[PDB]
Amino acid sequence: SMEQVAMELRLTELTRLLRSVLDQLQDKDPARIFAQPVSLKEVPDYLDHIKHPMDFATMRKRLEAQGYKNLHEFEEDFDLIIDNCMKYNARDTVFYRAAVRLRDQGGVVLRQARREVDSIG
Repeated sequence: SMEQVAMELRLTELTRLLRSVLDQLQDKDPARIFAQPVSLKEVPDYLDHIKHPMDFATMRKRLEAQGYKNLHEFEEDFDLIIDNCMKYNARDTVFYRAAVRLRDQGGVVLRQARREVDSIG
């Protein structure tokens, strides 16, 4: 149907806007601490601690399959990256600190993304 196509064009445009959001959030991680999944070879107990691992490559795979239906879903995944790190790593670590800085800086980008998704629909 024509309606299904219109909906697909909306999903495609959301995906376009989320790709730009993702690139902007990832620029706030210049150390690349969050670029890839935590390695289970290098951190064998990780899944005893963290039940839903997340990272920027895994988000990008979902994004390119148009697997984010709305901004809320994409935000949930970004929040996992941050929150997983702040639980596994202690307050005095470069990892924890990197997550705090990502959250703070990412908030700015997310605030305007939300306005743009509501505004453009």
